[PDB]
Amino acid sequence: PLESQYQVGPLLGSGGSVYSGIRVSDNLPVAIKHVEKDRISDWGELPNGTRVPMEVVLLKKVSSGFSGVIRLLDWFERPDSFVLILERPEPVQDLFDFITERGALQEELARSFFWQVLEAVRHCHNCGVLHRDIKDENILIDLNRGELKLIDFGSGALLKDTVYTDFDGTRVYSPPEWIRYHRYHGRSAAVWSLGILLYDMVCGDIPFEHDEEIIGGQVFFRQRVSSECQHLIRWCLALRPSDRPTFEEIQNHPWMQDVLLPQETAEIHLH
Amino acid sequence: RKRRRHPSG
Ligand SMILES: Cc1ccc(/C=C/C(=O)O)cc1
Repeated sequence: PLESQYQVGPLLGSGGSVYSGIRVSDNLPVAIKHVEKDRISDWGELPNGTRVPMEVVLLKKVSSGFSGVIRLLDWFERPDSFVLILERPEPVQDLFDFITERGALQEELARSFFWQVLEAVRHCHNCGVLHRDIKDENILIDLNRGELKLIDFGSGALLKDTVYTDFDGTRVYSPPEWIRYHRYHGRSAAVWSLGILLYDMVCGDIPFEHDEEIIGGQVFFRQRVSSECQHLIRWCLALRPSDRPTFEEIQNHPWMQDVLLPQETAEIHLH
Repeated sequence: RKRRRHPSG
């Protein structure tokens, strides 16, 4: 019984519907996510062979162990919906709200956050999972630990090496090859969205808002940003996908060296 | 200038 294992509390947000909760077994804070079956586009199967939403499949593939990824702790099927029990860090703020309240982040802090997002996306790819909706809204900050957590795999897919022709993520983080041709490859599309994200951290908002800006290939910097960081951003936002860096090249980039540890990040920047 | 969220889809 899902209704006997968890004390349900306040709506955290929707747009399915996510409630704050506590596991009765040990007072663990959880988030309880409800998704209507009728509104599910992609379906998959688990080892049991049970037909589940792809989001459930992808969450199980990445939830093994510790990571900068939200952990699926359990799920339930109901007549017209599935219910997901997820980790809930506390205290938490998502990265969109954090940037809204603080403005453009110092490069030292953006370096630490971006690095942690890179490690989490690498973890997804190692587990066979393509997130397809990397953005500040889908990143939680554990304000006490200084750790970032990637959330919302509802638009993701199994990672493959052949072309993708479907996409249901965030258009302003999608690459020009999707805007123009309705096609993209997984890793290079991920790298594009990471360039959008990095710009967003060091400038205080995403660079592009309209299709013509996405395909236009011009990055104007609205804040003071170091030349090394501008170079990395422009490299991630290369118009041709094959011109974009790999994850190894991002993490070897000179702007990325000497990152802060998560605990240092919390103490210097979040406490 | 207006900074806003963007829905997925
Ligand atoms: C505060 C909080 C908010 C959201 C989640 C998870 C959401 C998802 O995976 O879509 C977890 C914690």
